[PDB]
Amino acid sequence: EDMEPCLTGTKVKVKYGRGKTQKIYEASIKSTEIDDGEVLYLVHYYGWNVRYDEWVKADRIIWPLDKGLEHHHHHH
Repeated sequence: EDMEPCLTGTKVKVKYGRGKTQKIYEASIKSTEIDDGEVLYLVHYYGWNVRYDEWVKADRIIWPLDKGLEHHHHHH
């Protein structure tokens, strides 16, 4: 029993900056929700905290879209 999750399989680039905790990570989308008017994503850091993960807004995400992006044989 399943349902289609919120755009899973998509690895994106995520920024998160607060104080010293400023990184730009590669993460996979787990789920997406609308939390108080805005859409927040629950992203899964690839190589980091694998249980709780983190919530970031669309603003802090770099979506795969051609900005001069490679599409030959990594992810066509």
